[PDB]
Amino acid sequence: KVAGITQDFTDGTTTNTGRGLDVAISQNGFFRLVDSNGSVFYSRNGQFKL
Amino acid sequence: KVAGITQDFTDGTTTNTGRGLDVAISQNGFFRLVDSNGSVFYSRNGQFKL
Amino acid sequence: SFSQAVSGLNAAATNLDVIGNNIANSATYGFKSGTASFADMFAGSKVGLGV
Amino acid sequence: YSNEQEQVLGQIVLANFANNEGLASQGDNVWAATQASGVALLGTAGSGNF
Amino acid sequence: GKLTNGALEASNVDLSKELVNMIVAQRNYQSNAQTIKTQDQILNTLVNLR
Amino acid sequence: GKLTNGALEASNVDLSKELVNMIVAQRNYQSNAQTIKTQDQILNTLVNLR
Repeated sequence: KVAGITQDFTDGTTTNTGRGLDVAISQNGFFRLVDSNGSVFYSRNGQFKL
Repeated sequence: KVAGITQDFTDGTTTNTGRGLDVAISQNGFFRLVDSNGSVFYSRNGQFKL
Repeated sequence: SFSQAVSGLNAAATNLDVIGNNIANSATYGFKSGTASFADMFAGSKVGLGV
Repeated sequence: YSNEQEQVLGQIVLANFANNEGLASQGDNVWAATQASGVALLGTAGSGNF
Repeated sequence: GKLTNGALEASNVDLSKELVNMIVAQRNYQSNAQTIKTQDQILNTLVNLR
Repeated sequence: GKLTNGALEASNVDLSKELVNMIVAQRNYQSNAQTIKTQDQILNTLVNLR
């Protein structure tokens, strides 16, 4: 049986891009997000915009 | 999946070309242009011409 | 990478030509001396992109 | 439009079902809403279970 | 922002960083070639057996 | 101004100070020449490393 596909949640490398809205975590945390439906999601891609 | 090809809007060097009509922005701003259709376009090249 | 210096090269070339323009205009009457005044660029990067 | 104004001409409707597994696929890429699935609940995307 | 009279906006492309991203993108492409090669290798190894 | 009739005004440039400035600017210029030499040297080691 395939017991489960578990991601490796270690810290990835922090490539310093000079973009202002490219904040990123290097610890346990997670970005909270919603979408237009109001469902709550969670991510670590910190590439941001308006 | 390719979410998007993001432009990086860090300004380059303001290389002093000795010409006169070559005004260039080094901040958030963007030049406004039109063509013969009257369609609006926006740019950052400063090389200008009568 | 190039940016940093090629503006440094252009700044130092204008500095040398201002000094040569001072030395060439030594003892011409009513001349006023010249000194180039420079400035450094920065951007949204914290690194400095030249002169 | 050539005056630089857009207008909307439609919003593509989407349809969920009671069960999707009881749909009658006809002789093309389409399915038919039947007795086995009931009426399709209608609505735009980005909203609810769509 | 403010805009300067004679100077012109050079581009923001660092040549070194885009070369060293190009090497990594090349090896990413060749490893995607390796996974399509191992997937059609497993496809013909179960096609060829009866 | 304080205007005089017969006497004429010489240039205000002090020549030995400008010789010292030309020495400083010459070694500054060749130091920037050495930084373009080192940075296309690292660009061609990025080229011919492959």
